[PDB]
Amino acid sequence: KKQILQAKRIRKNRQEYDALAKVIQHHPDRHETLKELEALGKELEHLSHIK
Amino acid sequence: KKLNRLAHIRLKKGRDQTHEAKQKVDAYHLQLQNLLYEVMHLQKEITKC
Repeated sequence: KKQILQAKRIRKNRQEYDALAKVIQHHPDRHETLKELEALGKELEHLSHIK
Repeated sequence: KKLNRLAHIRLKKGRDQTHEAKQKVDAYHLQLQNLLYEVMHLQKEITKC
């Protein structure tokens, strides 16, 4: 009884984790966004110097 | 004949005295079977969950 109560609590925790992770997976990645932000920042600095 | 009567009375007394204890062992084993079915169902439920 005690182990199955703990098991259902851990199952609820896993379902909360999956519920947040599915919403996060509707958004694009993190590191690729950092790479394209670095590229856009370099291009914006070059365009600002040209302007 | 008196000794035969005494022997049969003692044998019937011993037979009934075994039979009552057999009935009590059967009832207590039935309660143990109930509890083992409960344990097995809870174990199957936690392996499901």
